[PDB]
Amino acid sequence: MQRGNFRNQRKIIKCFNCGKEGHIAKNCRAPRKRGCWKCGKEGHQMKDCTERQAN
Ligand SMILES: [Zn+2]
Ligand SMILES: [Zn+2]
Repeated sequence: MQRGNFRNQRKIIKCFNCGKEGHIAKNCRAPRKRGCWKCGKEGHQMKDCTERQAN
């Protein structure tokens, strides 16, 4: 029964850049796999890393 008011199919569920799904490649800060580099561990992140110093 006719056709129109739609067509743009695509379905872009596969990033061109990283390959991984969920985002488009325009918005690809594809993961750089390192937890805390500042020490080396991957328990924590530099934005948190002061080792520890209480309140
Ligand atoms: Zn990507
Ligand atoms: Zn650290």
